[PDB]
Amino acid sequence: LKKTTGLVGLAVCDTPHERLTILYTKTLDILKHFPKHAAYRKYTEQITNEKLDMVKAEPDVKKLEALLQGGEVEEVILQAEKELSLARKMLKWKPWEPLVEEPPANQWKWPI
Amino acid sequence: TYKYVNKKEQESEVDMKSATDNAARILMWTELIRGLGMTLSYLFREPATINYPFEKGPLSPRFRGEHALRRYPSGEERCIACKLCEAICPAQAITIEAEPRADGSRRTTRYDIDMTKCIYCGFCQEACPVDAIVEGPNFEFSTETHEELLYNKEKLLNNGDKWEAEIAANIQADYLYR
Amino acid sequence: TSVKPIFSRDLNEAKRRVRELYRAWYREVPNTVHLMQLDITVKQGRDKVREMFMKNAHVTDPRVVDLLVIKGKMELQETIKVWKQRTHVMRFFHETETPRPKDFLSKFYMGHDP
Amino acid sequence: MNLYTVIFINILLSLTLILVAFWLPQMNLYSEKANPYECGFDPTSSARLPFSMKFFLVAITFLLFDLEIALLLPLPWAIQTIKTSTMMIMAFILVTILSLGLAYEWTQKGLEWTE
Amino acid sequence: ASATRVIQKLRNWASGQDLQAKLQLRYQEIAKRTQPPPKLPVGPSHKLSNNYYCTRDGRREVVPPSIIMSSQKALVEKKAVTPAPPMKRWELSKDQPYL
Amino acid sequence: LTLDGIKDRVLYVLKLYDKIDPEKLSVNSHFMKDLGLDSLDQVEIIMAMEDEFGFEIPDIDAEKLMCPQEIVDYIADKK
Amino acid sequence: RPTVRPRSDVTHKQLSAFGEYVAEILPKYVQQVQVSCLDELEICIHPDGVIPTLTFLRDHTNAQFKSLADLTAVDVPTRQNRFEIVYNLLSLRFNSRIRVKTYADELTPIDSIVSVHIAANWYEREVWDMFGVFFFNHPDLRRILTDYGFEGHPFRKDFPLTGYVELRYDDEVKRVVAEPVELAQEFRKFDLNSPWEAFPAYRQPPE
Ligand code: SF4
Ligand code: SF4
Repeated sequence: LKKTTGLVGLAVCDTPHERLTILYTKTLDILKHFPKHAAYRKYTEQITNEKLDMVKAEPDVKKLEALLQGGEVEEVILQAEKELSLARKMLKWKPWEPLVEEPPANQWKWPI
Repeated sequence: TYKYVNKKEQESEVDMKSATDNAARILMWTELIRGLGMTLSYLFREPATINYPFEKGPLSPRFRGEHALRRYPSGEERCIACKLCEAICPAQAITIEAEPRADGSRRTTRYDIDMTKCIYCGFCQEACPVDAIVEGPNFEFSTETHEELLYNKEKLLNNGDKWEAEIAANIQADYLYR
Repeated sequence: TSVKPIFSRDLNEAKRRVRELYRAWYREVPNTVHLMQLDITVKQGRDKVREMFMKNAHVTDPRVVDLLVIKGKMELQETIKVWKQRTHVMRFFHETETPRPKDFLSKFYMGHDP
Repeated sequence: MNLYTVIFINILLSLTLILVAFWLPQMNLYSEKANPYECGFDPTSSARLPFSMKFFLVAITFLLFDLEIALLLPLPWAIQTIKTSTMMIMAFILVTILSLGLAYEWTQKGLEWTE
Repeated sequence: ASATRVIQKLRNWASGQDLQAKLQLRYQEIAKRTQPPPKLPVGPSHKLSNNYYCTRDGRREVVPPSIIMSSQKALVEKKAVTPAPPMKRWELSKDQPYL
Repeated sequence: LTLDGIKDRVLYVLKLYDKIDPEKLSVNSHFMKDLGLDSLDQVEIIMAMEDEFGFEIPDIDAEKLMCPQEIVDYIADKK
Repeated sequence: RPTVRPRSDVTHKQLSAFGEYVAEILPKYVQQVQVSCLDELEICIHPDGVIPTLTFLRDHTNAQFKSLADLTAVDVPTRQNRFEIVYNLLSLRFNSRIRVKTYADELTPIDSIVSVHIAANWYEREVWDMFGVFFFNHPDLRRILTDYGFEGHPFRKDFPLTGYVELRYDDEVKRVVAEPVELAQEFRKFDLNSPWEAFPAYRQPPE
């Protein structure tokens, strides 16, 4: 029903509920491979679960956008797939590990 | 708030009269004729050009022009060799070598201002505590050599003696703001 | 002791990169002299390239050798293009300035400089 | 003879003007002055390399349309003919097939500057 | 301003807009170049009393930045947070939406 | 594999190097030991061989190449 | 007090909470998190985690900092790693700004973030040109602001203000030639430091 997104290069992307649904479920499924103590896993599961809950709760596009507060629903879709890409990259990395190296003692001392 | 500059609200559909209007706009070059009329009106307006060397452009008493060293009404030089104008000079364009005079007064022996280095910012004249250095209204002082723009104390005092009838009036008109 | 390399584990592959860069400069000198209308000959330019490599040829740190190779590649790239001009490529020769003599008598005759 | 004299007078006038332009002022020629311009830098290329124009099909079509022009130009004497019906039909057919060729090229994107 | 009526009519018709009302040459409506002298006000902290500098010394209110976590000083269920609440969408202008 | 042609063209390059060989070369003469050269002169010789034979010698085998004899046998087993 | 700024403890608390959030999400790289009294959040990380930290901040759902405002370097030539590389990032979704710091020396390069933000191309070219900090995997890393044959990195603290060479036209060679610098004025340094301390809050403990 929406004619344009208003942002150049952002397609109209009809049936956004199914697309958001599959993106959020893929994000959850790839978050299941993270360690249980991973703070990224815990927080991203919280974010994805609450956004999936509100996308299942609200069937109207305008009211769903008002609830999500992430701009247009196409912006929300783009952010969801970028979060999925970040989840893959953070599975390839292992940021939950301890600090790789302490800095020197005067590295972050200002003023000198 | 915000507004759109090129987005249109709905459409005006297709109509024979609107189609004929658009066709006449395309074929008869109506916006081109309109631009022709606009520049024709500008042709029949009065130009804003002033006759330059006889009618000068308007200015203000705050105007920063050519530097000058002023004097008291007794004729004594105002400068007291305190060097804070060259301390504040952002281009380091001033050199203020100084020594006690024959009567023991604190005066300058070398006061050089490099006008090719100066950025004409007025920080010296707003820093001077005795209103000695000023930036008077002279701007038509272009020279044919680089050396003539390397002023010394004699040149600056000559400019102060030349332009005092105007500099004093400008400072009178301006000093309550500063 | 226990530093992080940037390209080369040790001096051997650093010297390999140096040789590759020197080959590239040696090949590019005739094209530079032909394209930019240089007064010099091909022999003079190749001798200048050898002189620059020799004046950098006393360092035994692999990271420093790699950084010198990188900067030489950048200089070679802007010489491959005509980003550098005749003035830029003739700045290597110092044709105008007189060199300061290396003897104590001359450095005593002029200036208070060591 | 008259037109010949006027042509030669104009040619001699242009030659006189450029000879005055070349022998009047003072010359000071050196290499950096007479180098090619290139916006204040040395040119990378020799300005004689291939240029690769993008409207080559339009140029060939211009050749064909110029010869169609040459065909169409004797019309002011053609309309003085005694038949005028075959003349009118022939002119209509010629203009129509020229327009059909232009329309076919436009449809096949010939005049679209393929990069 | 010194133009005939016929030329003014021609200019207005050719421009499509009234030009004598907003002509771009300044004649007399500008301020006089000689102005009466001003009397600029003094700001606050000219009070001669209850005006100690230590009570309005904003330059020395600056503190070093507070360390949240440190790899040296600290040597180290809850909800996910954001750097700020998400920005509310702009409203379309009412005087001229021009949409 | 035209061994004599490879050998005397390599010797032609070495003679027309204009830095070395005042009747001092041999087929088994070392560059660093006998000719008194270094790595930059050696890679100049290698580039001269490339410019004369029309094929590229990489750096991995040029650095183990030491004498005109290994030049001629390397060119032979390459061709 | 009409001469002192307001404080906004609410946004100070918000930035502190988000600093805790990022520091616990990325403990492998985050070395320090601080919030200034000007309400600016700085996260000082190990140089190995520049790519993961910048990717997390580019596209995390709660941390959309998709716009890179600034990428600069600060030469502090008294620490062991003398260059502090600073990224200023902007969040249009949450209307916030974050600052990410890492360190380098003259022989320790940092991975470029051109794959994350494309403005980092020219910004890292400027950092390399002005400080000599090399960047790994940078497409066409080269000088951007210095002269073509320029030697040295002029924004370093040990580089002179006037440089080492100057240009003049020479009529014998008909060129613009470079000479060792000789000033006719000799820029006068001013010792504008009061011998009395101005801010007791920053008084360092004695050695
Ligand atoms: S106007 Fe500014 S730059 Fe010029 S002499 Fe005064 S202080 Fe220096
Ligand atoms: S001109 Fe004024 S500020 Fe400068 S040294 Fe003299 S008294 Fe001081």
